Amino acid sequence: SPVALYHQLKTGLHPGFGFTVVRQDRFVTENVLFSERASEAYFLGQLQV
Amino acid sequence: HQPLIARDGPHPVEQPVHNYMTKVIDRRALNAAFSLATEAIALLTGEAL
Repeated sequence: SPVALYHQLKTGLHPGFGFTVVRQDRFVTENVLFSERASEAYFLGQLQV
Repeated sequence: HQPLIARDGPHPVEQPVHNYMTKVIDRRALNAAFSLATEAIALLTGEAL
């Protein structure tokens, strides 16, 4: 039961089977961006509000 | 100053009533209007250029 399996593990006994663990670390990195000379377009407009 | 055709006979005498009659001036509205949109307020002043 889920009740019995609560009651076996805190004591500590292997309950017939096992598990697997899936988790998520996260890493801030400093990347590097090479570019070719003429790639983008990026036009410009007008300024008023 | 109305005329007199002053009469013969003993019918009594004509009498010139050179009266001043008055009048009364009225008052009138004559109203007119015109729209102006939500734009052209910054325009025609010098804001949004």
